[PDB]
Amino acid sequence: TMMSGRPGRVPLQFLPNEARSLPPPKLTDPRLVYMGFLGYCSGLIDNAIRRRPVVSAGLHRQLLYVTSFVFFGYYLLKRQDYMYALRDHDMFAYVKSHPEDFPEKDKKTYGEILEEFHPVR
Amino acid sequence: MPLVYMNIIMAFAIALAGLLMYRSHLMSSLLCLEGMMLSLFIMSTLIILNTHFTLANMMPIILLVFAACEAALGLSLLVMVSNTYGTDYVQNLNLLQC
Amino acid sequence: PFFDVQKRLGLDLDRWMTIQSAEQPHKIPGRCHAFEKEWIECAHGIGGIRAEKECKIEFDDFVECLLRQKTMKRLSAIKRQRDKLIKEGKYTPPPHHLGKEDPRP
Amino acid sequence: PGIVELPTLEDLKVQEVKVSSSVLKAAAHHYGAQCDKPNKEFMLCRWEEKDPRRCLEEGKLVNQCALDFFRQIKRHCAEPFTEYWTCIDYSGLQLFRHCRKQQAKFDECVLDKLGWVRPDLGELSKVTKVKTDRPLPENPYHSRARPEPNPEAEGDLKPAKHGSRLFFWTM
Amino acid sequence: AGRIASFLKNAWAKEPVLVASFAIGGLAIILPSLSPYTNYAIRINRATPYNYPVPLRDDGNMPDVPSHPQDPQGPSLEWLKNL
Amino acid sequence: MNPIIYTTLIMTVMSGTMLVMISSHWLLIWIGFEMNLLAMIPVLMKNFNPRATEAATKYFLTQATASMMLMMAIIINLLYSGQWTITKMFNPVAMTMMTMALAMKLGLSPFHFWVPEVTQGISLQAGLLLLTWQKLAPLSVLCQISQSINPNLMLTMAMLSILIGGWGGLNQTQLRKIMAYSSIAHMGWMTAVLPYNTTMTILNLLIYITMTLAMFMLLIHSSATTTLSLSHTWNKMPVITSLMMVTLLSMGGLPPLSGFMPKWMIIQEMTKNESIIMPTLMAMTALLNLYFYMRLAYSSSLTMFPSTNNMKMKWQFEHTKQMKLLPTMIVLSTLVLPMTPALSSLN
Amino acid sequence: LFQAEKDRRVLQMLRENLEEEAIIMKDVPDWKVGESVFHTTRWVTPMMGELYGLRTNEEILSATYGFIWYT
Amino acid sequence: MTMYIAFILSTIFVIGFVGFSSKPSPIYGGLGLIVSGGVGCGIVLNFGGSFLGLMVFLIYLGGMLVVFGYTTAMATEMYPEVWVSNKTVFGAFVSGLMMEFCMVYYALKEEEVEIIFKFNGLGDWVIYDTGDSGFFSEEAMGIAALYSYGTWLVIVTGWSLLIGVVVIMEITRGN
Amino acid sequence: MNIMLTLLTNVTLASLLVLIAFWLPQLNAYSEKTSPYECGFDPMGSARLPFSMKFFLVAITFLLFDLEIALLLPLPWASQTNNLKTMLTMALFLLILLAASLAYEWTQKGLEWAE
Ligand SMILES: CCCCCCCCCCCCCCCCCC(=O)OC[C@H](COP(=O)([O-])OCC(O)COP(=O)([O-])OC[C@@H](COC(=O)CCCCCCCCCCCCCCCCC)OC(=O)CCCCCCCCCCCCCCCCC)OC(=O)CCCCCCCCCCCCCCCCC
Ligand SMILES: CCCCCCCCCCCCCCCCC[C@@H](O)O[C@H](CO[C@H](O)CCCCCCCCCCCCCCC)COP(=O)(O)OCC[N+](C)(C)C
Ligand SMILES: CCCCCCCCCCCCCCCCC[C@@H](O)O[C@H](CO[C@H](O)CCCCCCCCCCCCCCC)COP(=O)(O)OCC[N+](C)(C)C
Ligand SMILES: CCCCCCCCCCCCCCCCC[C@@H](O)O[C@H](CO[C@H](O)CCCCCCCCCCCCCCC)COP(=O)(O)OCC[N+](C)(C)C
Ligand SMILES: CCCCCCCC/C=C\CCCCCCCC(=O)O[C@H](COC(=O)CCCCCCC/C=C/CCCCCCCC)COP(=O)(O)OCCN
Repeated sequence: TMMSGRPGRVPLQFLPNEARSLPPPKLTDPRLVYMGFLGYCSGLIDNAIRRRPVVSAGLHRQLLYVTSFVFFGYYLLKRQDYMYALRDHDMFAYVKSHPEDFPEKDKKTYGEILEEFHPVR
Repeated sequence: MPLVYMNIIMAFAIALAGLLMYRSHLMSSLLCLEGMMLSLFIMSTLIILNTHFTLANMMPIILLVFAACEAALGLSLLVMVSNTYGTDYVQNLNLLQC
Repeated sequence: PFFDVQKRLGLDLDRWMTIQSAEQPHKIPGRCHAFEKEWIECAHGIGGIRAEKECKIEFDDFVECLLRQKTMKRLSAIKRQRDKLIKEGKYTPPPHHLGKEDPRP
Repeated sequence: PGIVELPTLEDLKVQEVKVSSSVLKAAAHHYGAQCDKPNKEFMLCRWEEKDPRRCLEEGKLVNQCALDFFRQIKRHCAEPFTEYWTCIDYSGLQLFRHCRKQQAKFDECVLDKLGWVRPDLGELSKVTKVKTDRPLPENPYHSRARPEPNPEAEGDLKPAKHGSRLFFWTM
Repeated sequence: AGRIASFLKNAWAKEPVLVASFAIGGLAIILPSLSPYTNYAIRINRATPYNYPVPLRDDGNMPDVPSHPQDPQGPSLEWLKNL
Repeated sequence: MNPIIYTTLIMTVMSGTMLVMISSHWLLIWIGFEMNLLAMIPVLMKNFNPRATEAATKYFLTQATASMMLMMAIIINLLYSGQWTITKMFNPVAMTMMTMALAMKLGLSPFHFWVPEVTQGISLQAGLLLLTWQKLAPLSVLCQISQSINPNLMLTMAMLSILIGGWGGLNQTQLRKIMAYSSIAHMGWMTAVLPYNTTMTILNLLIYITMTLAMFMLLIHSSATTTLSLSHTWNKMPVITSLMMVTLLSMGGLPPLSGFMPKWMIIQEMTKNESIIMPTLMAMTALLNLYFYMRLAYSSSLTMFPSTNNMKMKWQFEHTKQMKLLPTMIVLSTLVLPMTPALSSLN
Repeated sequence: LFQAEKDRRVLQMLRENLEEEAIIMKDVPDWKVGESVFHTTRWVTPMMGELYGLRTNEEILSATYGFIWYT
Repeated sequence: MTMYIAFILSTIFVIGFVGFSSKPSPIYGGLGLIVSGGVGCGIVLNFGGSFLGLMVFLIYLGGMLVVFGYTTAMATEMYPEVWVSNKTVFGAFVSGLMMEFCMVYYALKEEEVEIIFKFNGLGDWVIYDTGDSGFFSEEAMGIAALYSYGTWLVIVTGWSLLIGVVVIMEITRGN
Repeated sequence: MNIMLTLLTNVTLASLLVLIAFWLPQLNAYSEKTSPYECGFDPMGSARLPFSMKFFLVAITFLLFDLEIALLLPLPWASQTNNLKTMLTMALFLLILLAASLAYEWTQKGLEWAE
């Protein structure tokens, strides 16, 4: 709908070249840590379903789970940030290019505005 | 719009209603489906012939091909239903009621 | 939903057949080729929402070429008035409208 | 919306080339060899204007040149040409193949009397240049002014203020 | 390469129709790529004038476009007359 | 069935869906639908019995009628505008025909009748395929033409689907019919937000597919097709039943589970418009789905039903073939709500 | 030559139709004689209903099904 | 209004559709659909689509032969029904006939909208093209372009046909 | 026009032949003469009872093979295209798949009648 068609957009890129001008998410980002937690939970559920010692059965496969989730999460976060940056860029440009639709109103002080008073009793 | 277009569209609507209404034999419903293909083919051909679009002259051929695919599918299903029950009556297809 | 693999790869799997103004064999033109190209050009690059209101004239001409409702109504009106006037009997069409003309090559 | 302007009947009057299709097919090769310039001017007008009303004089020139060509044929030898187009007229497909002798006689006459050489295979189908003083039409499609496009996406990308801004999230 | 001979012997003894069909189909598949006459067929198809050749406007910078059909410029079909 | 033929048929189904998704031509989308149906019919009949034949026949008849209507809508659109490209759908009558055709392909009410019968009549693998993969193509086409979609008709069908799924699910003891009715209700939730934001439609689609894959894979792990056969699972696989109960809660839509996120986003998107009454009715109706999910959870995990003596022999044997991604689907189906803002990578 | 002759013949038939409908429809109060149904002012190929509309049914059938029925 | 041939053919088309739409036995439904296929072939002949009309006639003739075989094998009864042997079949037949006549009358008499938008009639000859061009036929060139332009269509169609053969094998396997 | 006249003439001639055949001779029909023909005796069942079809699988394949004819009949015109190499590749592809479908049904005993 709203973002589906935009000028100069490569169809299946998933990460345009203009996204590299944004700060990458830190490796200690809390969302990445949550993705790693999801990987750990997947590994534990894998151990429990297959009737293996849940905490200690397979360490290599649990590590693979955690790193796979973190790896996908990093690029997911990059794309998320890029799309939000595009949204803000477009909104600001549209506000700037249409001044008559977003006019700066007169600043009034609370000493001048008359608000009706509703007593509590 | 011409009047032949009315006639073709009425033919399509009649075939659709005939398919929707079920009497007994499954075969008659497949006949209605094939009639709907026939009407769609005629309508497409007339529109394609009237405005000289040259490259769409092939799409009625593809339409007939996939019509035949539907017809074969329906015939295979009718064979299996008749083998199960001995008749192609839609009244027998009620096991999934419960 | 729509994965534009063709646009990514530059493939042209089915775009050759979408419009009447696109490279027919032996350069055979559509009946409404000029109207369609005018509508597409005017329509191009402005987006769907803008296009309906802005290019409405070109699309209206294209639809008139495709279905010919207005021309048929005008011809029917002229024919009906002519029939009424000949029933009244004050028109007497010329010989060249009764097959009594002099044809030309 | 608007009035269609049509030529008057006196503007559509010319001397007609009233020979049948067999006569025309018998003459066709030499006619294309000789009458090429007016025909090419007319056809350039035709595909450049896209309007029959803007190329009437060129068509009248086509008729005039064809009439002079047939007048020359009638003046110098009409008997071999009559035999040739009688052949062509007999067959239902008007095949050239069915008498090459009468065509040979016609070619010999037009070569040793008028100095005409029959075009070879692949010559009448060539795309040729034609030199005309007629100005190139500025806008034959009568197009309007195209609407102005959406301006552009200009500027450098900066991170979203306060991130996503969805409910309670801080990034 | 030794057992395939016996396989073909058995096929020719029992299913000559299938052997003929496969040989003919394989020849039809492979021969057109090894023929020098398919290019001639393409060029014959390309030289058939179905449509009217619309003339070009003379701008003075076309040394290879004929001004008349009998001019030496343009494509030649002498290869076709001798073919 | 031969494994090679089965793989070929599954890839033909998937290729038909992909052809529907990657095509800009109406005829090619129709061909994709037809190829999908042609390869899909035998898969429902992989295990042969009269019920599978019935399900295949009913599915074939419904999808063939839908294909009829879709081709007729395409032809009418061509007649009123010589366009073959999937776009705004210049004619409204053709648009109504197309909307009903795609809704009947999806199973939206009042065309919902075929879904419970077909799901019950086939195996759990074919049911998984039918209720997950077969929804992508019609929803993709609906997304592509949502600008010209009529709000009155689409929203009516969506509300009808939610109501009917909730009501029909209450009466069901078989698990496949419960899954079919929940599928109908989720379809209604997906198509309600379609005229407003297709990103929310895609998000609900992905969440529903994850939950449905988890639930079918759990029902295949514990070979249960009825309520009482699933009541036995706690005596052999307690962990499976606990995971199933958490997945059911997620399906119900209670926070902080993954299932809550799609409805939460759809309600927000609808209230960005005026649209206040309809989301309220949608939530109050999804309460019914939560109710019969809780009935299943009571029968399967929160109470212990009587068992049989022969279960002692099953106690000695392991599950032979383990389906991959079951652990991943469970985790994504429960613990993903904190990652909600990542939906911005969907538009 | 055939192109030139066809252009002249079509234009003459259109002019005859123009004069005839100018005579016929002049009684109608608000009828614009010769009005086009298109917004554009470029030439539009006729429809055979605009050429043979006022002529006899024999000519109409010879123009419509003449080549199709000639076998 | 010139010999009404296209009108008559389209009316017979609708009549045949009503005939087989009634479901008054497969043998007679096949006859009705055969008649409809023939008259539709004629309808598209009258517009210049000779190849398409002939080919659809041929295809439907083959299909109806297969359907006749299948009707004698698996869709038959002691007393097959004809259009006058049953009240429901006759009622549907006459209802379809009167509906067709009613829409024809309300279309020829008045230009009033039925479903999509009101039409004109005036004879379908009016909307022709005056097209004077070509030593070939447009339809045949368009159909022949299936091999030069329509590579993708050929690929998908051939795959569908091979898959359909496999599918009928698997469905009728049995067991 | 002429094909319509030809069809009308042929149908009318056949109909007049039937009319002559039915109204010229002396008819004497009684219940025994018009009874169904078995060789000497009365039939046990009806001719409207189901008649089993042992080649039902070949009949369905005939529908799919018949539509492969609609795809190949425009081949005489397709040979006149400029780019013959892509046409010949597509025409041979359309026949190899037709040959492979025939081979598949043959090897899986699809061409054998039900016993
Ligand atoms: C918000 C904050 C965080 C919260 C997040 C959410 C919760 C946490 C994540 C959840 C997923 C993680 C684990 C899932 C798989 C585990 C399955 C399991 O059974 O576990 C058995 C396993 C014990 O089994 P075992 O030792 O192999 O041998 C005994 C047999 O296996 C015994 O086998 P058995 O066959 O006898 O078991 C039978 C039993 C088995 O049934 C179960 O165990 C239930 C399985 C849990 C379902 C999980 C579904 C997905 C998660 C969704 C959570 C929802 C949260 C939202 C709130 C709603 C609550 C539902 O079933 C029953 O008896 C029927 C009871 C019916 C009760 C119904 C309620 C069940 C659902 C409740 C789920 C709530 C969350 C539970 C989390 C922990 C549960 C283990 O438990 C564990 O040992 C794992 C616990 C966690 C390990 C972490 C330790 C790491 C190191 C510690 C140090 C930390 C950092 C150090 C650094 C510091 C520096 C010094
Ligand atoms: C429970 C969550 C379910 C998640 C479902 C599976 C999770 C893994 C997804 C698999 C990742 C690979 C998919 C694509 C990677 C490369 C292909 C690339 O080209 O995709 C592009 C972009 O990638 C995908 O479009 C986005 C995939 C991102 C999926 C994750 C979002 C999940 C929703 C929020 C829930 C939080 C999940 C947290 C992680 C578990 C397509 O761009 P575009 O051609 O223009 O889109 C056309 C269709 N549109 C415009 C209508 C959208
Ligand atoms: C092959 C293609 C070209 C053919 C060209 C010639 C066409 C020939 C016409 C076809 C009929 C020829 C049949 C030869 C004998 C005629 C049989 C029948 O038509 O005549 C009588 C039909 O008449 C009625 O039965 C009774 C007559 C009462 C009705 C009056 C006739 C209607 C017209 C009104 C009166 C005008 C009389 C003629 C003056 C103009 C007999 O009827 P019926 O007895 O059952 O059957 C017995 C026939 N037998 C005796 C020969 C065995
Ligand atoms: C990139 C990754 C693909 C992975 C997916 C594979 C699945 C699909 C199979 C292969 C993709 C098919 C793409 C072909 C699209 C056709 C268009 C393109 O290829 O050009 C054509 C090239 O023609 C070639 O013949 C392409 C076909 C060759 C492949 C043979 C078919 C085998 C495909 C495998 C699937 C078929 C199922 C059965 C297996 C045998 C035509 O070129 P040309 O004629 O210059 O231009 C025509 C336009 N004109 C008129 C202006 C001149
Ligand atoms: C590369 C070319 C591809 C296109 C060309 C082919 C076009 C048409 C040919 C294929 C059509 C379908 C093929 C049918 C396959 C039949 C398989 C089969 O099962 O047949 C066997 C019979 O045949 C066999 O035994 C298997 C294959 C036998 C030979 C088939 C061809 C082998 C290769 C021959 C040529 C090799 C390459 C060319 C070199 C030729 C040497 C000069 C079974 O016989 P039944 O009739 O069922 O038994 C009833 C009697 N009791």
